[PDB]
Amino acid sequence: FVKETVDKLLKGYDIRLRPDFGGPPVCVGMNIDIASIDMVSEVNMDYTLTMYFQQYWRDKRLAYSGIPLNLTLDNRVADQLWVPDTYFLND
Amino acid sequence: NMSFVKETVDKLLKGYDIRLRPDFGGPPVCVGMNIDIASIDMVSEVNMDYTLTMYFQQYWRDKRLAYSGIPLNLTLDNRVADQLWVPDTYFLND
Ligand SMILES: *[C@@H]1O[C@H](CO)[C@@H](O)[C@H](O)[C@H]1NC(C)=O
Ligand SMILES: *[C@@H]1O[C@H](CO)[C@@H](O)[C@H](O)[C@H]1NC(C)=O
Repeated sequence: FVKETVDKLLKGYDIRLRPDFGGPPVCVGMNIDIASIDMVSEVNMDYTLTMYFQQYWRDKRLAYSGIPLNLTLDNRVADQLWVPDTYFLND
Repeated sequence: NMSFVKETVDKLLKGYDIRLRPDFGGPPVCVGMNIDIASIDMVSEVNMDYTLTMYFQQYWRDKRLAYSGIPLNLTLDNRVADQLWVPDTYFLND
């Protein structure tokens, strides 16, 4: 049952378009869990940081009504989804 | 509007040959350069180089990518570049 509901989600899904493409902006929620700062260089004036960087947003194209629980899919789904173009300005 | 737009984009890329520049046989493509320097991170007298970080923006016109219907500028996922023609700009002295 579930393979089909997922397959239909991704049938015709255009990764080129954000959620609400023409519409209002997408509220993206950031959530960071710092693992470590590994190094701080006065010589190069940088530091090296390790984190878990979590993002929450809402793509109505990925709604499923039938199932009553949260679906963890293989990481390789990202390649066939739209994700925000978040980068770190000063890296 | 989302379904309408996927089609207009799909038609743009229907039959689009990335091997051909704009105006393939015709006049040259005016490419506009625009640089926003972020930082120079390092300057080496020993290796006689320097390390530079920039935003490198390019503007050109590909008539194959015109759309009349839609009333805004279309920001698409970065992955579209792989299925577009882009100028072969490099840095001679890097
Ligand atoms: C499913 O996600 C919701 C929304 O974040 C959350 O409240 C809930 O705890 C999740 N389900 C389980 C089994 O934890
Ligand atoms: C689209 O870009 C042009 C610049 O070529 C600008 O004048 C115009 O206002 C932009 N459209 C929107 C919706 O802002």
